[PDB]
Amino acid sequence: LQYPELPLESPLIDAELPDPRGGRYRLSQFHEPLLAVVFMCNHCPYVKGSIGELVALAERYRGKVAFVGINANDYEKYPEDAPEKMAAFAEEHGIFFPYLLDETQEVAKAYRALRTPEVFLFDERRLLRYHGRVNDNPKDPSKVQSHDLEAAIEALLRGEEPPLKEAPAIGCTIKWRPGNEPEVRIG
Repeated sequence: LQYPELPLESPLIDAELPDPRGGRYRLSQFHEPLLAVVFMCNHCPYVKGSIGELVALAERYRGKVAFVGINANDYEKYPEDAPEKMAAFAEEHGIFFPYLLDETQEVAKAYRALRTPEVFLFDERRLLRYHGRVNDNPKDPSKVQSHDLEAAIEALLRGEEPPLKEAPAIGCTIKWRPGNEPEVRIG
């Protein structure tokens, strides 16, 4: 067994990373009741088609759910995902929350993340309650039939358990640096 996904109820894995727009942020510094950590990037059409919703959710849940975006992509191979581009992407889509660069890709590895966008939602005790897709059709809002992340957040706000059926991330694979490709083994 190699690179298994982070199981539910697992504690938040802390990280301190820089935002290309300025400053550094620690995942544990956010004290809102809920915390949504989203591995993303700029180039991926799945992120492009769902970022509007992600930002809208962050806006609606200000003070209730803290959002943090993390780009761990190899920007030498994917120039559109470069730090300068991240700042421009944040401005273009109104990403008011922190959008962090994971240069070494170690945070993505620690979370055993595989795609963009991939969300990890934590509760008040900072234990993993929902892991997976933003919705069932990230690349095309017009074709979405399920808003998985919104449903999970609303469930948690009501003290309910999010949907039992796992809804894994839907999106482009994270762009690993040469030699950083996770050797996933089911057993």
